[PDB]
Amino acid sequence: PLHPYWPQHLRLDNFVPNDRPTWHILAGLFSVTGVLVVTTWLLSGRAAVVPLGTWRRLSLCWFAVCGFIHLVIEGWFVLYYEDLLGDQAFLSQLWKEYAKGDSRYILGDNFTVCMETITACLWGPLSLWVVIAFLRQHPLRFILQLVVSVGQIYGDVLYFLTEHRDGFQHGELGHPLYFWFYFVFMNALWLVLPGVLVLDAVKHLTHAQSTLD
Amino acid sequence: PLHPYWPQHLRLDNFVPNDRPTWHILAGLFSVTGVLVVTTWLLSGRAAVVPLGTWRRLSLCWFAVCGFIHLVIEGWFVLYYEDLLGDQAFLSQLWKEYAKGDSRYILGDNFTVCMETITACLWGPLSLWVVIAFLRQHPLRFILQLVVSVGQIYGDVLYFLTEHRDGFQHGELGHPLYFWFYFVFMNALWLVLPGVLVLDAVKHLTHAQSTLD
Ligand SMILES: CN1C(=O)N(c2ccc(C(F)(F)F)cc2)C(=O)C12CCN(CC1CCOCC1)CC2
Ligand SMILES: CN1C(=O)N(c2ccc(C(F)(F)F)cc2)C(=O)C12CCN(CC1CCOCC1)CC2
Repeated sequence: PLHPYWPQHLRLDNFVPNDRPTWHILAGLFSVTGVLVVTTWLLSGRAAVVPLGTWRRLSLCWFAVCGFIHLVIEGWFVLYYEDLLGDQAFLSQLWKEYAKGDSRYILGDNFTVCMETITACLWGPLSLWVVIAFLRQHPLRFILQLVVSVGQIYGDVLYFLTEHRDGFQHGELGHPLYFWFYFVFMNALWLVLPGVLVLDAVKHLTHAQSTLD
Repeated sequence: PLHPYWPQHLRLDNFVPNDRPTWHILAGLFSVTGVLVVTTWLLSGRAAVVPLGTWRRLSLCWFAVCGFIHLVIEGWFVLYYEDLLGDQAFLSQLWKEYAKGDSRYILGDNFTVCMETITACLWGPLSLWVVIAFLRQHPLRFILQLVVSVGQIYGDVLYFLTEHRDGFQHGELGHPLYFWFYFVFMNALWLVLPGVLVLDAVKHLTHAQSTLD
């Protein structure tokens, strides 16, 4: 009615629609991610102590991206979820757009705020320590890769179950953009890749423990 | 009024007070924990491939205790939280007693049910695998100790934050038994010991990675 979010009966007063077009936000976000991924490729080649494999340099790109997303994008929510509706700022309009796939991000849901606080505070800084560790070949490098990836999967599984328990009321089911892209896909990225990185860290640490015997 | 839980205005109909005295439940639980800890001490001494240190055998006692609690006690909640009020089974009277420090366990809270579901399904069976692994000196033994310990702390931190965000409405503040013992202490056990076990697993795995170089 006055707003696009779900369920439709919510009385979300103080809401003001996005001032910018939606493509400035998604074009702008794509650039900063692009700059980061390419420069991570440059920084991996130059500043590494040993020649990293191609899939290893890509792995540092993933951790560099996650570090920025948790620290800056999700950090903004944890600070300003109280006044996110009706705010004219780049990150505020990103969340107003994203929250159409899950209205819990505008309502300041108790679980969502607490989960995001841990993600922004821990897995942001630790994602940067994984990147630094692999360049210098520090012994903690595979242990940190495990601790961050396990921490992300646990938060992501709780995210999907708690919504399923409510019955997906915070977003129209089966919608192409708001459901299958915003809710299913980009949340499932932190469910599948990280699972591949858990299997990798286990393999190298299992061999590390076997050689010590 | 008709019930002892908080906040006092809740209309918790279909509630029937505990049929047994409270001390049968606490005495009964103490015994099974006692039997488990002592037999873990016996099983550690006999069936270990190498002579374990004293603190290592105690560590297997902790994991054996955790495995039983998650699988059997918290498994019961995940199955029967729908009709926990008014039930007469032994474990139902345990939760009716425990839920006086946090009424979310009788209300079937969305976060609590989903957190407990993961606690019972994964962190119970993994706790048993830590115990088996250390007896046989399998290379995964310290990796599982790290994996098991990390998410228990993650679940515990989320448990305490979400209650703080609500303002501790689900239990009277400052009460000696219901607050400081049920809510603060026994939940803080999974906050502090597991943190000591994380530092232990890191210490042995950091050395494992250093020797492989
Ligand atoms: C609001 N978001 C957001 O805009 N992107 C996003 C989308 C596209 C790009 C790209 F391609 F342009 F670069 C970059 C970032 C996200 O990933 C989230 C939504 C999903 N969450 C994942 C959390 C992880 C912890 O568990 C809970 C779920 C993070 C923030
Ligand atoms: C209902 N409970 C319960 O009765 N005991 C309990 C109390 C005394 C004994 C003892 F001493 F007699 F042996 C044994 C067990 C618990 O520990 C919990 C309450 C605390 N939770 C901890 C979870 C962990 C995951 O994060 C969230 C918190 C587990 C169940």
